Amino acid sequence: LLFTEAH
Amino acid sequence: MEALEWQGHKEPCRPVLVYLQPGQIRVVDGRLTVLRTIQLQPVNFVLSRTLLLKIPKEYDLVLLFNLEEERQALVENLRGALKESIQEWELREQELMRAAVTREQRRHLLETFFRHLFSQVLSQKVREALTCELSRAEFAESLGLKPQDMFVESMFSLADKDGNGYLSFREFLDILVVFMKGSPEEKSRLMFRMYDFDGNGLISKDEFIRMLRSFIKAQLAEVVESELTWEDFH
Amino acid sequence: GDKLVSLSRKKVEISVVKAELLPSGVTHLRFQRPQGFEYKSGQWVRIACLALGTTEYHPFTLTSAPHEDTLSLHIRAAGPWTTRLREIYSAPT
Amino acid sequence: YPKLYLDGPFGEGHQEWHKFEVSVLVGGGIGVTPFASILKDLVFKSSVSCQVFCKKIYFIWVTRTQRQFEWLADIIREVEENDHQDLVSVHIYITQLAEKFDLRTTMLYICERHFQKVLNRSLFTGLRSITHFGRPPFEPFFN
Ligand SMILES: Cc1cc2nc3c(=O)[nH]c(=O)nc-3n(C[C@H](O)[C@H](O)[C@H](O)COP(=O)(O)OP(=O)(O)OC[C@H]3O[C@@H](n4cnc5c(N)ncnc54)[C@H](O)[C@@H]3O)c2cc1C
Ligand SMILES: NC(=O)C1=CN([C@@H]2O[C@H](COP(=O)(O)OP(=O)(O)OC[C@H]3O[C@@H](n4cnc5c(N)ncnc54)[C@H](OP(=O)(O)O)[C@@H]3O)[C@@H](O)[C@H]2O)C=CC1
Ligand SMILES: [Ca+2]
Ligand SMILES: [Ca+2]
Repeated sequence: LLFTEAH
Repeated sequence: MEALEWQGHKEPCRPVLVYLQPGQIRVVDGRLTVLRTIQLQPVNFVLSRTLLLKIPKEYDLVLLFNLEEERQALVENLRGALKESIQEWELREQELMRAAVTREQRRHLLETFFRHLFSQVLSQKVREALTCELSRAEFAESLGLKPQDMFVESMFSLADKDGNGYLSFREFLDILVVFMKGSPEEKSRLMFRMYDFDGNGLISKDEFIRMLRSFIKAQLAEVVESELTWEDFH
Repeated sequence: GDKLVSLSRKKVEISVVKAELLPSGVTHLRFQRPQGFEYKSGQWVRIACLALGTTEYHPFTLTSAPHEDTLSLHIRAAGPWTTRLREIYSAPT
Repeated sequence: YPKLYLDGPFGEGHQEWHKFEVSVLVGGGIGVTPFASILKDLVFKSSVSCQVFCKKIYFIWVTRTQRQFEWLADIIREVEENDHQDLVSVHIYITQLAEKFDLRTTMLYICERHFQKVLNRSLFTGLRSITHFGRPPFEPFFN
């Protein structure tokens, strides 16, 4: 799955 | 009638026209494009060809005139217009100019207001900013949305506890802490209170479809089909 | 500078779908369209054929419409390179 | 309305994303205005045509605040509503520091993470897209 997670 | 509107030392003045409704005062550009509308509810004046009308909640409205006689005529008409539904001072041009808070100063005051509000949700200038009430137009502009938008109207009416047409620091802080730290039941209650226009404790099918369209005719009705009280909505 | 600009472009490499020896010494070449090849009517491309051992690029107008799936060229037998191209593409395989 | 004088397109609009089956479009600051037209054209092209080589488009919007670009939210809303093939996946990254939030940024934050959706759409904006707060992870995303 897409790993869209801002720092 | 014609007049000149001053928006600070840096911002140039512009030619405007002033209209006097029975309860409202309109400042509208010469193109007939509406610029500002203020409502009077049961304001102070400063005289200098300069007329400084101090709005207790919004930024002050100052007018420059070609001749002193035009300003005198305008103040004579405005005294009668406002008396139908009052303090005046005599100050110099520099004193009147410095005694007014313009749009830029209001923006800075709102900036520190929001800074403190968001710092609390998660000192002379601080106290001065915290003692200001946000109008609906300012609330919509800070939200980045139009004044006539479903979200802004719903949130403004729901957050206005006293319903005076302006939103204060206390109401904003309470609604924001409800949004952030509220329990899921409390969040559902807040959403239910914001969703219903009439606020009669139930959501109509037409009203629910209106809320859905606010989130953005037959399609909305079909979606709603597949009243609803608090427990049902939750 | 012109040589550097030419080197900057990347020359695609494709295969010929069909070769026709049309009369009056004409060669009709249908070849695979590059995946991202978009062009308008009247535009022309350059072609080279290593079978002649030349690496020479010659300009030819795209006779195929942009809505088609392959690219077509109608090359006239004008001189050495065109005649050699017709001779090499005369036979299959 | 007054009449305008128009000087034609000077863009020289490379559309190299059509050359790739999967493309990632990254917009930042003021360099996100053309992406509205790009996304609308992409969704229209995928709606009218069937065998488009571009199977998936990723639009990574990166901004400090959405001020002066709130219309892009509505454009993205219409694009995702008209995306009948799941061609465009929109990811918004608000990089503003939490202390410098305006009203809109705080509303976005609470509606994204402190308020349930209705049809998987945030109550504030109405976007099915997920809005993040922080630096976009380009390396892990590409991985
Ligand atoms: C924009 C453009 C589009 C063209 N499109 C087509 C086409 O669709 N079909 C077609 O049959 N022909 C086309 N030509 C003609 C082109 O010149 C051919 O590549 C040429 O006939 C090949 O010649 P040759 O080397 O086999 O013989 P040569 O003996 O070299 O032919 C001599 C003539 O060909 C011309 N020529 C040779 N080599 C080149 C070169 N590299 N660039 C430009 N001109 C050259 C010379 O001007 C000379 O007059 C086009 C030319 C141009 C400039
Ligand atoms: N195609 C082009 O050539 C473009 C060029 N520009 C140029 O960029 C300049 C500044 O753009 P501006 O309008 O201020 O955009 P902004 O800086 O307002 O927004 C750009 C976004 O990218 C982030 N960002 C900016 N710089 C960096 C960096 N060095 N490393 C990592 N992230 C960064 C910012 O986050 P944060 O600030 O929180 O770090 C911000 O959210 C302008 O002068 C403009 O000329 C702009 C757009 C397109
Ligand atoms: Ca109030
Ligand atoms: Ca109700």
